[PDB]
Amino acid sequence: RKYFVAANWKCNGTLESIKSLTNSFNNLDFDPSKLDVVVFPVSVHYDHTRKLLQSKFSTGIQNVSKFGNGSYVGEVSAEIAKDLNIEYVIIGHFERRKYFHETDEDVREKLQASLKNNLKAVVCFGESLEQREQNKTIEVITKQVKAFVDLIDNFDNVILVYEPLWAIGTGKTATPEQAQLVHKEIRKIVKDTCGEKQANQIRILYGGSVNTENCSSLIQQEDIDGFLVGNASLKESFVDIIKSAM
Amino acid sequence: ARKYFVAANWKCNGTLESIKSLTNSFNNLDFDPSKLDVVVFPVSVHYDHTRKLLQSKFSTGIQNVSKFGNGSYVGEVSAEIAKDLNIEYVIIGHFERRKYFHETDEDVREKLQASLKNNLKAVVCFGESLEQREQNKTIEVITKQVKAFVDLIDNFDNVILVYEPLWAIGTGKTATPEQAQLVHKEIRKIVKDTCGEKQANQIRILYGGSVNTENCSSLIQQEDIDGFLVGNASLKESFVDIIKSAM
Ligand SMILES: [Ca+2]
Ligand code: NA
Ligand code: NA
Repeated sequence: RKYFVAANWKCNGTLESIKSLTNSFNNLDFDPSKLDVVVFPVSVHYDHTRKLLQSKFSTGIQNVSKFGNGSYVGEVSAEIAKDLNIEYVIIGHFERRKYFHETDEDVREKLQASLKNNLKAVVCFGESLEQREQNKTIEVITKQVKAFVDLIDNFDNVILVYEPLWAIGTGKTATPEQAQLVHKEIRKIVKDTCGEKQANQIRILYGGSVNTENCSSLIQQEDIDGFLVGNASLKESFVDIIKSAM
Repeated sequence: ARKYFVAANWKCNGTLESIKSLTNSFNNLDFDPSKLDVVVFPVSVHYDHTRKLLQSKFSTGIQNVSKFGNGSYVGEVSAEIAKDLNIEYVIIGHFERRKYFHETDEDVREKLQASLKNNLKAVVCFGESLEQREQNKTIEVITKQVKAFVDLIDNFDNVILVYEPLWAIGTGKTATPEQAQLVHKEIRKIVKDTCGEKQANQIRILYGGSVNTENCSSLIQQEDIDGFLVGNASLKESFVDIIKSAM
């Protein structure tokens, strides 16, 4: 299996800052047959960003509709994405769950729509501080993974992300050991549900706070296969995070 | 007189090929954009493709905007980002967002505030249900919806209202132009009562119920109907006939 490092730009960017960033990213010589690197711009920046990135980079969108084509103002169907050859989607990011009411039922339906339309999916989950303090880390992640995991067909084409919500905006910091222990448990869930071969094929990314300070200690953990990176991916120095995985 | 305003709301429809074909048909209509506003609202990921293919006489916008600014809001498009892209218009409050995506009056207010702060023009939708109409509560519903945001309007050319007769959308019922006009007049009165007569007389109020080539003339001729936010009919080449009704 390949390392997978993803830039989640969230709701950030200008036309000119993207020109500069993409140029910086293009200057990194890496081997895309070894390493998957994926950039997730804002929807209205996707075309702009794709045209600026060399083919060694994959691209995707940050969210996708559970509905197909039709009378759904504001939504981008998986069918539309397919017609544009958008390669990846993010599903279940904690911000969609938090601010926009996204449920486990929505995650499932979105994954089903995406795979049906040959989109590859980066699917996010993870537990809160209150949950982790009640020793519910495994309970919660098990429940969240089992909402969708039976849909996975090609285990190269769904990528899991662990988001330690307990260490996001709480004042707590996840250690690499603590991230590793969770990732090993995620892998065990996949092994038990889908198989040994499948569990050894699937990528499980760390999607907590990732930056130039901590990327090395995380990426070298046995069951951490890369990152879904937030604000550090809006920087030229994101190339060093890519390097950590090379 | 108010400048008329004809908008294509493509909702979640389109392919690269369908958009080529449709935009080419639209471009075949000669009109003067200094006298008539004609706006297309493609899916976000189709905006660059559409904007490139449409001549400059057509304005363009997006079908939704975030209430948050730039930052850690996965999946959203901020008004700042739209401004940097020169996106001219946003749709806010479309009943499908209110129905399927839980958008509230507070969200509508906050989106409009963000949009105006970022020099976007806003097409803002509201309207009552079949039960509300049957219970003779149209005016009270619409009053509440408009007053959720109307005081934010900072320029009565740059915010455009849309009356969506939800009682005549997916219910089996068909609104008459007389019924639409009666509501439009009451909407304008709401604006007059809250913002002043001059401002009420400036604002475009569009009809956002079922519009097609056959009913458009009878609607747009009504005194307080200043144009349309068009659904399915805007996915057809014959949308140009709807534009011509406003010419
Ligand atoms: Ca290495
Ligand atoms: Na590793
Ligand atoms: Na009129």
